Amino acid sequence: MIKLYGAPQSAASIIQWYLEELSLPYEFVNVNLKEGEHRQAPYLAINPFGKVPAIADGNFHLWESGAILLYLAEKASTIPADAQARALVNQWILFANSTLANGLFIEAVREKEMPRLLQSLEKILGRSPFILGEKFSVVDVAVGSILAYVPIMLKLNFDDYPAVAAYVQGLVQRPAFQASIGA
Amino acid sequence: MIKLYGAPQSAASIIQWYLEELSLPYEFVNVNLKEGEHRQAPYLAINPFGKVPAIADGNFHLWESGAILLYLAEKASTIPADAQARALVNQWILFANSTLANGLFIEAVREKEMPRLLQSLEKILGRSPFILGEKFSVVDVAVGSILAYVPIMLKLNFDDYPAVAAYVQGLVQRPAFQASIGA
Ligand SMILES: N[C@@H](CCC(=O)N[C@@H](CS)C(=O)NCC(=O)O)C(=O)O
Ligand SMILES: N[C@@H](CCC(=O)N[C@@H](CS)C(=O)NCC(=O)O)C(=O)O
Repeated sequence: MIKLYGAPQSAASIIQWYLEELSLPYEFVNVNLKEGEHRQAPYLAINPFGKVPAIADGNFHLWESGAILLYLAEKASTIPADAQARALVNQWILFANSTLANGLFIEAVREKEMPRLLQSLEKILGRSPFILGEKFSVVDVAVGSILAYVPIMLKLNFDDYPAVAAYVQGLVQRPAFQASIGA
Repeated sequence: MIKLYGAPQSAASIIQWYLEELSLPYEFVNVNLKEGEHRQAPYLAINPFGKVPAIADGNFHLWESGAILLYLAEKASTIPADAQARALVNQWILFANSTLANGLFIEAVREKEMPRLLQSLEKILGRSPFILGEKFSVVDVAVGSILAYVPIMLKLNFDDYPAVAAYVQGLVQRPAFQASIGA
């Protein structure tokens, strides 16, 4: 089965949420970051950059939480997808991991970036229940996790963005979220 | 042909570098950031977050430099046709856009992050000419671009990482790099 390498307060929890949404079994392998287990040869053979999360699926190893989400989304796909459909999912995973995370969590750019990012998402989320439309997808796990860590880590809220706040509340109340990030 | 929306000193030159490597024509469209053209309705209809680069491939619109690089690579038939082969390229594009760019360019984490990132890249680049092995790929455009911007922006060099220095020097001399980022 999928082996997921993680640690507390890492993006491994985001992979755990998507694994809960897909109802896929997996092995959780804790990597002791406090004792530098991630900086030693066995873990460096899984991720040469010494970061969690990572997965092993047989002899296949994969790191970067975003690429793990896209990989799990592809393996669980029923209807074959083309380059454009994968590109729109990849666009949002890249966005969650760079533009969105940086704009919310980098103190020097937050005052400028964060209101703009939330204002743009407010328009999207005010027209559809989820990022890609009516149906929840891996994009909501990627963008939603970054947004949910805003109250958790920044002590900030989404009161000025009612549609963003309702979307984040809805994500937080999903049993798959409560069994993973919410635990 | 692809319409590429860019600006000087943006990641549009990275997309242009890859289009030149693929020998693909493109229509470059400048978005005047200094005059706020990226925050106007026509550009917001291409990228609702008002960032460059973005592409239009007929009626298909796509933003995030990383997703554009992955889409162009898929379209050009340079990645094998399976979820594992795509996940490995995705891993490197996400790494370039998040882990690598943050560790090199964010001052509060550079002291701890940069030597570890460069030491791991040095080991990889000491064993093969390019990140995936013998052949140049979109991974070299994504990772190599970030590395080439280290002297260009931070005034740092790779004197202590010989394989990284030689790799960057080789990338900067490629005709497609000179026709785009080097121009
Ligand atoms: N872009 C990466 C970031 C990974 C990352 O920053 N992981 C941290 C935990 S939050 C880590 O393993 N840090 C250990 C270290 O840098 O020594 C991802 O999304 O997977
Ligand atoms: N993660 C994005 C970053 C894009 C980005 O930050 N673009 C800048 C130019 S370097 C921009 O358009 N900034 C305009 C603004 O922030 O208003 C990507 O790689 O596409």
